[PDB]
Amino acid sequence: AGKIFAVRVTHGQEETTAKLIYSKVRTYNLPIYAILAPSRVKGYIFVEAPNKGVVDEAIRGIRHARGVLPGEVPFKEIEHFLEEKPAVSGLEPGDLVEVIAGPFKGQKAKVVKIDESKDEVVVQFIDAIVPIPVTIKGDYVRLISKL
Amino acid sequence: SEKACRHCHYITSEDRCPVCGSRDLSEEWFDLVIIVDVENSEIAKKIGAKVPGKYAIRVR
Ligand SMILES: [Zn+2]
Repeated sequence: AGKIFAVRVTHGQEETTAKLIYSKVRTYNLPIYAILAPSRVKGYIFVEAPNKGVVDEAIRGIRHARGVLPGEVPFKEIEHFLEEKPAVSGLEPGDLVEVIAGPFKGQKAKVVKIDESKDEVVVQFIDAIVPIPVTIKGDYVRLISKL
Repeated sequence: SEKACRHCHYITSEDRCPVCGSRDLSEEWFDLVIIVDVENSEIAKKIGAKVPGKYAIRVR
């Protein structure tokens, strides 16, 4: 387990910079354990290493890296970038859910179908006279009742 | 063109996943992780990466 350091990068250059650092790491056998460029973080990537000087070294000669924040990032503050599980996992036809964000917020619905490939759920609203299938993002629902 | 595997999340340019064998690859993916040292990495242990390389966290 290395420590987590934030590295400043040019906006739009997160993935490209991760990849150039990775190339240099491989060429010189630098003791960097991992690198993380969350699509929701713009202008910073994170580099897991034993200490800060190993990152300062690795980013030298890398055009779009602007420096390493001195204060390490606790591991808990990157964990929420690390969840591989679709938010729909566990939902089954017939389950009862609430929509919790977006236009249908507060409304309850019955699960018709999950698409874990796209992390979406197709639902029929409870109050609707005409039961039309609505597909919502997996993050916008919460399970109320299993069937 | 860089595709992520839906099954073990490795990134590959080719038409099957070189780590698990799956053909279920997506051009649609977010959050690039690169694991250099599987043994030393807390990132790798947390995501359960076993093989050094590129991974996507969210495969869509
Ligand atoms: Zn795979």
